Amino acid sequence: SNKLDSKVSGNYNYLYRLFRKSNLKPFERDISTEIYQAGNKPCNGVAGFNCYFPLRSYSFRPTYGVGHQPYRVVVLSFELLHAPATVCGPKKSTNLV
Amino acid sequence: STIEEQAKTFLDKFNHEAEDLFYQSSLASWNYNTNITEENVQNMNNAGDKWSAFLKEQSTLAQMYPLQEIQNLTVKLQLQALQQNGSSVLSEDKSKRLNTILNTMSTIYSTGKVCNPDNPQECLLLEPGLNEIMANSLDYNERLWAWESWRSEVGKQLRPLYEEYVVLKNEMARANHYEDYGDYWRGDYEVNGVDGYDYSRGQLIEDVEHTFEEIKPLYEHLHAYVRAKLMNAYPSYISPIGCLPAHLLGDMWGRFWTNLYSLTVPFGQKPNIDVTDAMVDQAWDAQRIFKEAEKFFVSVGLPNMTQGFWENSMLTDPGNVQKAVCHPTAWDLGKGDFRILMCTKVTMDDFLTAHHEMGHIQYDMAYAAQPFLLRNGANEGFHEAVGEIMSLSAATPKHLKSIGLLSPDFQEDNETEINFLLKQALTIVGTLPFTYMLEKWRWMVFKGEIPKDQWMKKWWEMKREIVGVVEPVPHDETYCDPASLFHVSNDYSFIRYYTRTLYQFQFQEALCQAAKHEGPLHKCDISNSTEAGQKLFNMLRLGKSEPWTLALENVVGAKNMNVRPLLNYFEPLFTWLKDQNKNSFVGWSTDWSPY
Ligand SMILES: *[C@@H]1O[C@H](CO)[C@@H](O)[C@H](O)[C@H]1NC(C)=O
Ligand SMILES: *[C@@H]1O[C@H](CO)[C@@H](O)[C@H](O)[C@H]1NC(C)=O
Ligand SMILES: *[C@@H]1O[C@H](CO)[C@@H](O)[C@H](O)[C@H]1NC(C)=O
Ligand SMILES: *[C@@H]1O[C@H](CO)[C@@H](O)[C@H](O)[C@H]1NC(C)=O
Ligand SMILES: *[C@@H]1O[C@H](CO)[C@@H](O)[C@H](O)[C@H]1NC(C)=O
Ligand SMILES: *[C@@H]1O[C@H](CO)[C@@H](O)[C@H](O)[C@H]1NC(C)=O
Repeated sequence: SNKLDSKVSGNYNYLYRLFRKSNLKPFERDISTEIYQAGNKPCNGVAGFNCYFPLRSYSFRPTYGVGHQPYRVVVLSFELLHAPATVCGPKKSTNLV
Repeated sequence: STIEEQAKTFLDKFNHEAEDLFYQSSLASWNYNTNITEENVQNMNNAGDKWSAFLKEQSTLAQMYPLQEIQNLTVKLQLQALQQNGSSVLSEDKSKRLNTILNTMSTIYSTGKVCNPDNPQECLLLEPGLNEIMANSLDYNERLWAWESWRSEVGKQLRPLYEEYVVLKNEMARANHYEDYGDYWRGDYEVNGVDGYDYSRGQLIEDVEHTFEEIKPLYEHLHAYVRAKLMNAYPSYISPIGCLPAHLLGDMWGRFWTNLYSLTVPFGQKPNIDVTDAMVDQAWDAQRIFKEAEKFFVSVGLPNMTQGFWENSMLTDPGNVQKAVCHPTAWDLGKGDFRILMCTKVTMDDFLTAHHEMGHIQYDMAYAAQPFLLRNGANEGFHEAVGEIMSLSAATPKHLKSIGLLSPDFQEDNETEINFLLKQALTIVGTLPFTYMLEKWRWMVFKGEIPKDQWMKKWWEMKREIVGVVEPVPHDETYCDPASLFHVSNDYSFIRYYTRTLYQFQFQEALCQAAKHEGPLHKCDISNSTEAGQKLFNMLRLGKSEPWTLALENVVGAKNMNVRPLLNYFEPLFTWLKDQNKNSFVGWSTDWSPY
């Protein structure tokens, strides 16, 4: 997605969580903006020593390598429950004989 | 919970933040270099100031983390390097004065113009004209005048500067728990906390002395050979028993002796190995020249370069409208971006320069996995050395024949190799006594053993015994001749040139024996040997993560300095030098008989 998600000055609209106190559970979203506690001293809401913002913004640009160019990822999760399966695939139709 | 995990998290914050800031400064520097414009300069200044300020605040934060309880080798390396104060250990006025001293002597040397008297209408600057007045001229008086005039004007205007420069640099090191500023430069090779591979800061001088004691016997025959060669050019100005005049070295300081290749040619009738005419005849543009290098780098085992290099690297001069730096520079911008600034021409040297510069960048992708602060070589000598073997292998006649440049029917006789061997000896062996001598004078004056009124005479006396070059006339303390060098006038370590010489030759034999070569060193073509590149990549992939002593022993098996590889390559020349030095006097005398 270099042609879309990269700007010459830098596309900073995309952020990633650099720090967290624990690993995420499967299919779990963490949008907390609380300052990460890296040291024993309390942060007190101040991003000072041993206290930093957990979210960092990606500086995507069209002049990067293949491994650093932005890549839009669409993840499909499929589930089957007791509820009826209402998501089907297309069915082919043959001419009537 | 402990201090160590705090440093790990703190380093994690630094690594991601620094790479973007480093890239912006590197991108600004890249734009400024390839496009010299007023907005480009201030962009690099603002980015450079932010980068310098970012390093300042990061260093202060890391100084609160003690180094005694850091348990793995990786973390302590980054924190030791990042906690470096630099010039900030002293007060602002002391730091600013040194920086101002650093700034002014850079400007004086860069703008240093010495011209003929009695015609002040125009003067000749050091770079364009003063380079040709000693490298092509055959006039003793013209070379002598240029030698004396430049050091007279520059030395007087740099002597008060060098007085404070040595003292202020000593203040910064001593305030940083270093014996002197020489020990500060020796700290690059320091290895601590690693068993077996441990290296001391002060151990460099004796180890360099150990390898230098074998350089002189080969250099002495070379000194006798050039002096006999110089007899034809200058019959009486150079005594057969005395040393060589300082202004007949072919260069300003005698670092490179390649300017005497025409003067000291052993067989002027025998053609060289140069096939430059082949490139223009077959229309080998610089774009395809780098393709040939890329084809060479994949033959030895190194992976091909990314597509981003092609659309980001300019290998041809932009033209008159756009001003770009023509200096050969490789650019590691970070974040997977690698570029080379090339004003490449259709010449053999540019082909070898390209191979030398891809070796820099090819080294850069090797340590890309390591953290940004550790994204460097183990020591200062590795980075240039790994690119030198690339040029050495690409310069072999077998490599030229493989890619069609040299005709397959070319005769590679012993006559066309000794002159090739001699030219390399002039460039490589010629700088070895000079590099150690000025640096050894440099650490010693940093140590303070040299009296403040006894620099030059001690320096001149060393030139009588080490390099064997006699001075034109004695110089007093009014002039500061040593500061005239480009490197010393910019606070640049010079011993790295000596280390990369041994490293280049140490790497070659280990690389050649891994390639299973049954011939001599000068015929070693490392091409089409992927197993050799993998073993070479072992040190490349380590980078600054592992000590240089450990990295060296990974390839060559010796963690310390090794002089044996150097003698092997010049062995055909070393024996040949003995053949034609029977009439001449091997060695030299400290007497000033010549001039
Ligand atoms: C170089 O700088 C000039 C002046 O700002 C600008 O007009 C030109 O487009 C630049 N060239 C490139 C290739 O960026
Ligand atoms: C030591 O700790 C550092 C912390 O980042 C880690 O990178 C390294 O792999 C560790 N070494 C060992 C042998 O566990
Ligand atoms: C850097 O300077 C600070 C204060 O000037 C000092 O506490 C610290 O020890 C210095 N760093 C080193 C490595 O000595
Ligand atoms: C590099 O080599 C790989 C494997 O041969 C290939 O897939 C890739 O396209 C090459 N890239 C370039 C720029 O030649
Ligand atoms: C090259 O080898 C031949 C054969 O031994 C010898 O006669 C000749 O002198 C040698 N030339 C040089 C320059 O070594
Ligand atoms: C090495 O490989 C290249 C490409 O496969 C080939 O052109 C070259 O001739 C090979 N080298 C030798 C010595 O055969």
